[PDB]
Amino acid sequence: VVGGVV
Ligand SMILES: O=C(O)C(F)(F)C(F)(F)F
Ligand SMILES: O=C(O)C(F)(F)C(F)(F)F
Repeated sequence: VVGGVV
């Protein structure tokens, strides 16, 4: 699982 936020 992976996530990213800008
Ligand atoms: O996404 C993975 O690698 C996984 F192991 F299935 C999790 F359980 F972390 F979701
Ligand atoms: O990106 C990588 O090299 C990895 F090892 F999968 C981490 F777990 F750090 F995400």
